[PDB]
Amino acid sequence: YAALIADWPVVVLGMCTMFIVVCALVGVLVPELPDFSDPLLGFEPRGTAIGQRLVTWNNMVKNTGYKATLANYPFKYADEQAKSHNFHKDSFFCDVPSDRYSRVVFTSSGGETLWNLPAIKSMCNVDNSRIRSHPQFGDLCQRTTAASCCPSWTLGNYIAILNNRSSCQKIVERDVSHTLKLLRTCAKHYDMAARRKDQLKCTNVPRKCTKYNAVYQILHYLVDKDFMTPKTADYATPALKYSMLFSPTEKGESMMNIYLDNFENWNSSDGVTTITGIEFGIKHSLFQDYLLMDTVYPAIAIVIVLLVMCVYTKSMFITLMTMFAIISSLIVSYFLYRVVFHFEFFPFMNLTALIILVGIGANNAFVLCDVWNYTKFDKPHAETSETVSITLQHAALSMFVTSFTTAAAFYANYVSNITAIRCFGVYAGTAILVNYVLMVTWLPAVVVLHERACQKCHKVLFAISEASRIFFEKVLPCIVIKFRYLWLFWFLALTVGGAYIVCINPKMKLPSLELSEFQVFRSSHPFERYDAEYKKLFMFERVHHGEELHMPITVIWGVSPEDNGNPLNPKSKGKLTLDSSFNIASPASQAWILHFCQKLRNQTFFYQTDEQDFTSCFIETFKQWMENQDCCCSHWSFPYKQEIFELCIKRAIMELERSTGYHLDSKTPGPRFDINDTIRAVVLEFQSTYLFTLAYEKMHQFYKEVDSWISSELSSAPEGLSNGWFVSNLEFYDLQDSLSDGTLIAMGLSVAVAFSVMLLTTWNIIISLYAIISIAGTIFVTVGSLVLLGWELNVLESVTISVAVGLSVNFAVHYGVAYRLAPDPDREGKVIFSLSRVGSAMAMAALTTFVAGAMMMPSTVLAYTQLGTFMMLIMCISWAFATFFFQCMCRCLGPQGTCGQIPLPKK
Amino acid sequence: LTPLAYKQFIPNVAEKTLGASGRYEGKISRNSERFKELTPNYNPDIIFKDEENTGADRLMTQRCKDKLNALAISVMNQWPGVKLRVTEGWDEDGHHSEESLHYEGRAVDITTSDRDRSKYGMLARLAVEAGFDWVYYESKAHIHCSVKAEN
Ligand SMILES: CC(C)CCC[C@@H](C)[C@H]1CC[C@H]2[C@@H]3CC=C4C[C@@H](OC(=O)CCC(=O)O)CC[C@]4(C)[C@H]3CC[C@]12C
Ligand SMILES: CC(C)CCC[C@@H](C)[C@H]1CC[C@H]2[C@@H]3CC=C4C[C@@H](OC(=O)CCC(=O)O)CC[C@]4(C)[C@H]3CC[C@]12C
Ligand SMILES: CC(C)CCC[C@@H](C)[C@H]1CC[C@H]2[C@@H]3CC=C4C[C@@H](OC(=O)CCC(=O)O)CC[C@]4(C)[C@H]3CC[C@]12C
Ligand SMILES: CC(C)CCC[C@@H](C)[C@H]1CC[C@H]2[C@@H]3CC=C4C[C@@H](OC(=O)CCC(=O)O)CC[C@]4(C)[C@H]3CC[C@]12C
Ligand SMILES: CC(C)CCC[C@@H](C)[C@H]1CC[C@H]2[C@@H]3CC=C4C[C@@H](OC(=O)CCC(=O)O)CC[C@]4(C)[C@H]3CC[C@]12C
Ligand SMILES: CC(C)CCC[C@@H](C)[C@H]1CC[C@H]2[C@@H]3CC=C4C[C@@H](OC(=O)CCC(=O)O)CC[C@]4(C)[C@H]3CC[C@]12C
Ligand SMILES: CC(C)CCC[C@@H](C)[C@H]1CC[C@H]2[C@@H]3CC=C4C[C@@H](OC(=O)CCC(=O)O)CC[C@]4(C)[C@H]3CC[C@]12C
Ligand SMILES: *[C@@H]1O[C@H](CO)[C@@H](O)[C@H](O)[C@H]1NC(C)=O
Ligand SMILES: *[C@@H]1O[C@H](CO)[C@@H](O)[C@H](O)[C@H]1NC(C)=O
Ligand SMILES: *[C@@H]1O[C@H](CO)[C@@H](O)[C@H](O)[C@H]1NC(C)=O
Ligand SMILES: [Zn+2]
Repeated sequence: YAALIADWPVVVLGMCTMFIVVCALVGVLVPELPDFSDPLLGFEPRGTAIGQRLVTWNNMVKNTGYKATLANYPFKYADEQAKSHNFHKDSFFCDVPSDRYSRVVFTSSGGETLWNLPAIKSMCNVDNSRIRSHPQFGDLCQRTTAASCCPSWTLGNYIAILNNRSSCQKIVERDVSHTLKLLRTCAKHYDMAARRKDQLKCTNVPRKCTKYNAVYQILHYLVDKDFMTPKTADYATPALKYSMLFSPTEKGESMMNIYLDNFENWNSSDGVTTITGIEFGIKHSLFQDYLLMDTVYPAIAIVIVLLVMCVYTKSMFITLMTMFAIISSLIVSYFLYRVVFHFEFFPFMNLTALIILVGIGANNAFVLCDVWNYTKFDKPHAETSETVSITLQHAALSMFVTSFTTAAAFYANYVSNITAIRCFGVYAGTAILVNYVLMVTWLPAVVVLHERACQKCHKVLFAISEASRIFFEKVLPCIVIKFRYLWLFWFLALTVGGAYIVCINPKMKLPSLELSEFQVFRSSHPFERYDAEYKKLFMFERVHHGEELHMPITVIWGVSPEDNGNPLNPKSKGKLTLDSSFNIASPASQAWILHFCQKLRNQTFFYQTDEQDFTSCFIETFKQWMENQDCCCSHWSFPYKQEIFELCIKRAIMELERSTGYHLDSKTPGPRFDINDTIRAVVLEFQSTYLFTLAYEKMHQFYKEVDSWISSELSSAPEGLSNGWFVSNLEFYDLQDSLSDGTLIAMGLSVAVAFSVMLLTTWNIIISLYAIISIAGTIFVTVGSLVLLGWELNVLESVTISVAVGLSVNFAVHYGVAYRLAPDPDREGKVIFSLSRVGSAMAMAALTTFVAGAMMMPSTVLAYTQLGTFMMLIMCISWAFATFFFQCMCRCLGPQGTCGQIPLPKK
Repeated sequence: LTPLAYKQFIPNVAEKTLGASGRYEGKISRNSERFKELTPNYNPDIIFKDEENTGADRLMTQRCKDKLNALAISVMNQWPGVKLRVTEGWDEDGHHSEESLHYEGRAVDITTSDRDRSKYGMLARLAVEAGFDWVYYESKAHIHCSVKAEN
């Protein structure tokens, strides 16, 4: 490299630019553009021995019955022969509310007294003006008029109808008080979702004065959120400060245009009250639009970091060129990612990696330019080739290790089981490696190519540079030596507090919300302010969510859990079923299945509801449907000779459908037969007693004990292989478990590689262990701060844990390699010399990414501000901790005890 | 309980509307993906047309299948000794107009057993009674009943 780089940099510059442009063209030509359709694109784990079973079950539910020639496992359709050939006064509510329709909750202003009657009239009129005043396909339109089909679906409509008026807005408000008393007396009653199309009700009527199909609505679906069961006093009449409004229309992708054009720019609703929850179903839809638009904050970031890079070294052109180098590295890495390895995915986080990428990049260039200036300081009138050789010898390996650290960090993050982070890991890792190599080649060339009113500004630059110089020259050593215990004690205490907040106090916890509702936007944005603050305030939602949902046991026999889905890093697409090599027909086979149901009828988790006829195992169902004579199939043993069995199975199940057919929609115990006549799979299920929690431990206890039992098959040779298959709906469980285990093992690999490279660089065990103490304290205090800010684990803030270690060791490695100029004292002069030598280097290398992430912060898409805050914290801590601590501890230890093997390496 | 007159829509609004009907989504073939959604009725009490001999009527949407069975059992009560006749449930040859709901399977045109006239007018209102979505007196030859689909 140095051989012919001497005054011939144009060749390498040109070949690099050609490489860049050709790889860019190939990347935009051959592979298919990324989707960005759904943020939760690849969260479902793969190859985790449960997600294996789970994905097989889902793949099975896909290839369900097709009426004629289903052409898969489902059913018996082959035997089709069968031996033969408002503005209105009343009655005004078309339907009852449900989750399907779109909705919006309203919050009051400082008035905070929501039962204000102008509050109600304003509510309805502003709603209609803000929503209905637009081209709308319409609503159910029970009458001919498509305008006042469903009027606003508001409580104002209710109070109007109790007033029995064709017009909602006209409200003298006396009936408001009447119905207020009525609602009190009704909340006293616990009062049903009666039909009540007429006044008479089949169930017992608590009081006729309760208007039919009205009070239950306001109490259970409508604006009332505070559960309205206080028993305090009439004076204690609350305001119901939260109020909800259903849209007369229905929620779906269509409403996207309406919200975008009609409901964003609006600063609020009105001074009487304002919107706070906008649940229109369309969250994932416009997501990518906000993503695209809100991307100028990374632009402000890259421009300000370019500016401060200029501030560092006045060689503006060098700054621009290395910035372009970073970007081109991103591009060629993308090309390598999608193309070179034939695997493709792009899980929305690679559009956040770029920030830490450019951070590490700008980091690795500062060291090089400063080493260049240092070697140019002494013997400047030397050979350019020799200058290149020496500055390379002194900086290239430093660059290589200080990047390969995070490189190995990400190539370790690869080990997890989430796809949506396997991809991120591989991409960013190749990115950082290519960044390193492109730097070590490109940057030397462009550097050597730099052959080259303002006076007062230049003077202030000079003076401030000297100020920084003296600051790093006297101040910092003075501090660290003059205390030499204060920082160390303070940081021991902070490590204690971090370990404490992570261990027993409100600590790192797994996700809580359901899979499809990960808060993807800024928590202050209305769409998700709906969740986590309002969804748990509504009778229908809350009393519906997390209630008497006995999760089902389940078992399969026809298939085998082979995820033919691109196992190593699937594309979050691609599955295919198969068949086993069993035969249900054997007498011992059905006998064993019967006895199996028998044994399972004795267990703890069971729940003998005693209302089923056809939902449990169908063998007993045969048994009951047996002893049916004169058709002919009857008067036999409970096992069968496989012949009566084969003739009777299809006959009987078809006769069950013929008596009164009940849909069997690929969830039922329905056995599985194929296009031609043969049963192939034997699905059957049950009912547990665990009530479908979300926290880990309960689910784990459940699944562990259940699979523990079912693993004991001990069946006969037929259908005896790998048939265990117990699988509930415990997908969320699987995500959670693998997320925890993945972040753990990834952190492990990262600290391992950090310590190993620390050995391979410093060759001293002692200072390596001290750096380990350092980085451990750093990660502890930073994750403690995170959890203090209430940040559950997700797909995103998992990789942050592991990348924190790589980012952290980046400073300890310098302060370690800087143990030169061996003085008389074992401790005193060496550490202050190292500090004074690497001060500005490390400080600027931190402050760059700090200010980048800092200006990044205010945005909308969560991922951006998430990563911004994380990097701000990790950089601040890593710098301050690294310096103060890893010199303080070193101030009180003598590292002259080491182990050296070969003096050949240099650095 | 009236003999629904000529050209009378019961939901009071055109078919392709979100009121009880929604709108058409996609074609269906014998090999399409979404074709799994369809199931055969095979209720022996009903007589099918099957002029295509491929079961164009004998299969339909399960959501529509249950409603049709409801109407069958409900009209067996009010009219004894009748055998309902579905003329076209799901069309793939294209005997109906393009973009028609019959191509989707959420609809079927229904006639009585012995091709009676006033029985059509009463049977429309009956189809309303069983809980059908968009029952329209499409033709003098057949009563047209169309349902919404789930999901
Ligand atoms: C557009 C990018 C992606 C590719 C090309 C970037 C560089 C290779 C270009 C941009 C600016 C160019 C420079 C612009 C101006 C000059 C000064 C010029 O000076 C003289 O000829 C000296 C005259 C004298 O003093 O007698 C020599 C070429 C040079 C260094 C050029 C060399 C090629 C450079 C560095
Ligand atoms: C300014 C550069 C040098 C650095 C930052 C790059 C980002 C601004 C780029 C990189 C990835 C880009 C995204 C890649 C893929 C897509 C999908 C793409 O989808 C469509 O085109 C479908 C919808 C439509 O037609 O608009 C829309 C742009 C978007 C979001 C892009 C938005 C702009 C992004 C975030
Ligand atoms: C060799 C030099 C250039 C260093 C390369 C470092 C990385 C770019 C390597 C290290 C591990 C590699 C991965 C190891 C294994 C696989 C699985 C491979 O697919 C399979 O093996 C599918 C199943 C099979 O056929 O066995 C696709 C490439 C990939 C992701 C590799 C992509 C490239 C990776 C990340
Ligand atoms: C994992 C991969 C991507 C790392 C690639 C790193 C290379 C670009 C670096 C690492 C070691 C470097 C070498 C380290 C030492 C030397 C010897 C140096 O010459 C001398 O030291 C001889 C005179 C003297 O003894 O002072 C010339 C540069 C060279 C070949 C360096 C060239 C650039 C090298 C190969
Ligand atoms: C940066 C490093 C050094 C510390 C933080 C990373 C992990 C070591 C942390 C982050 C999330 C933590 C987990 C968060 C929640 C739980 C569930 C919790 O559940 C129970 O108490 C049930 C019983 C059981 O799990 O055995 C057990 C600890 C565990 C797995 C924690 C173990 C420690 C984890 C993996
Ligand atoms: C004493 C000096 C050297 C400290 C230098 C660093 C501070 C200026 C940084 C460190 C941590 C930062 C804080 C980290 C996170 C946040 C949360 C942020 O708000 C959110 O992210 C809210 C998200 C949610 O609603 O959950 C507002 C800024 C703040 C307080 C930051 C303010 C600036 C702080 C204090
Ligand atoms: C001695 C100080 C001045 C300098 C050295 C330490 C600072 C660089 C950092 C280290 C850890 C940081 C703290 C990490 C986390 C938090 C919690 C954070 O809490 C909240 O904003 C939310 C509080 C809540 O609502 O519970 C406020 C900032 C603070 C104290 C940070 C303040 C700045 C600190 C002390
Ligand atoms: C701005 O918001 C306030 C409520 O904070 C509202 O009263 C005002 O009308 C809004 N501005 C405009 C121009 O409507
Ligand atoms: C199940 O347990 C009950 C109570 O111990 C016992 O009466 C019954 O016989 C058992 N049945 C089977 C099939 O084990
Ligand atoms: C199914 O069995 C029939 C015999 O009834 C045979 O003609 C057909 O090829 C078989 N198809 C498959 C996929 O095995
Ligand atoms: Zn028709």
